[PDB]
Amino acid sequence: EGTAFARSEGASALASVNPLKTTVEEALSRGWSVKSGTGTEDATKKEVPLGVAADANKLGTIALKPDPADGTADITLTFTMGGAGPKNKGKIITLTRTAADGLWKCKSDQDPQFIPKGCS
Repeated sequence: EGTAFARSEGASALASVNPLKTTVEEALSRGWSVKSGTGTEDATKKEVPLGVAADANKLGTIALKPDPADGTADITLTFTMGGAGPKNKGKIITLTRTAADGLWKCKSDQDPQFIPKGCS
């Protein structure tokens, strides 16, 4: 049947993007923007790279939008599960930081029985 396994893939995806929230929050608290890349923060543009490669987790890809993001618009960290097994192939976990409140919400478009703890 494989329900726990499909939830575990969602949890893996979530576990790749969740640590990026702190790096987003810290950058924005300083008035720096956040961008994709795996170098270090660049004071010329005041851009902090997220520090992970798009392909860091072989279940799929990680993407930041907008890129660069300055906190004056909604920010998404997505995990697109292009490398997952049959239940989850093509499914997407999105963390959205809404600019109006500065708070994060998780959503998943997985078939609902496979949505992991800590997303909805």
